[PDB]
Amino acid sequence: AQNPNCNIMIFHPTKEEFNDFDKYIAYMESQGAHRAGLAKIIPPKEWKARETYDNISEILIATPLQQVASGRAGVFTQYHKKKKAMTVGEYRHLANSKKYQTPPHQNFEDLERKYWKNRIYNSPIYGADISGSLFDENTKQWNLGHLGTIQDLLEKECGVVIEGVNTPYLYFGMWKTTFAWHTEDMDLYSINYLHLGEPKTWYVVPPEHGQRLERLARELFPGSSRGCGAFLRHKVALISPTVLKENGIPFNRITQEAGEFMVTFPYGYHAGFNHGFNCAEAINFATPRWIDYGKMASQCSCGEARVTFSMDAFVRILQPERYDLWKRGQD
Ligand SMILES: O=C(O)CNC(=O)C(=O)O
Ligand SMILES: [Mg+2]
Ligand code: NI
Ligand SMILES: [Zn+2]
Repeated sequence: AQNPNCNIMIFHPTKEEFNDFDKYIAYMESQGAHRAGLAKIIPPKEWKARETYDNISEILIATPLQQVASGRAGVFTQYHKKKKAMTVGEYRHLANSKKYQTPPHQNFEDLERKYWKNRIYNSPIYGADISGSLFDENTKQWNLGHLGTIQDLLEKECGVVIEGVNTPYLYFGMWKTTFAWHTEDMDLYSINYLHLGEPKTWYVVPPEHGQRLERLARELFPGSSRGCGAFLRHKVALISPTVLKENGIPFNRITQEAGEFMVTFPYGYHAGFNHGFNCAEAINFATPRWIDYGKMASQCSCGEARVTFSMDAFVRILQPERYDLWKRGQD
């Protein structure tokens, strides 16, 4: 068995190997990459996403989200308070202000220490989940707006034609902006490209050990657990590495820098934070190996998780017993 300790693997494809996206994902899995739940892909030196980032300031962040924490430093939830619209140039200036900027630090480890010590005492503003793309239309390799669609994968594997579409999302971050512990919708893959700015630190639990994280979360967030049998689908709970280590939960960590891709694998729980002003692009995708994960994915039916139009068909075809209850949650 390849990668039996479930370490995060880092790949350096050549420009020739960067042509065929599906083939390279399958190669990474042949080497055991999926066992970690997360892999890093450094693009060949010849490749670029676009020519420059000099002209992005007029993108609108229609609903910036202020991430307000409750709890203790290592075990907290966050809620998202909606703020007035602002442009990416306005948001960058805000991120760089004395109230929100990255503090002085020695290295990524010192910054990570400061994040876990102090996150709860601040409320950073995240421009998340913005439909759109920063890849140039002429970028032919690993262009997250030109991937094969999940609807087409389902149709190719299972024969059933379904409605829905699959487009990327932009994320504009600042110091301390936070992504809570989660797997993807329908335990899909994700791919995330850090277009510009400061790093993103990731934490991940191997898919084979995901239920250990879930049992800890039920113990740490006991009211939330009574409310919903899949409350991590709400994407609000944080647990620090120190707390994970104290409770014996297997995990790994890695920091993504500008110009690098990350792939999350089916049922790989992940969480993390931004180091300072940045912009990332991410999208879900599927392979043949995902179908069995999609059939087994948990679902929130309490009403909190509320998701895209396209998840309807995935539930209806892969999980017809759950369909009725899940759709009640959506309506
Ligand atoms: O970058 C973020 O805020 C969150 N991204 C992801 O969870 C992802 O790419 O799967
Ligand atoms: Mg612009
Ligand atoms: Ni994710
Ligand atoms: Zn729920």
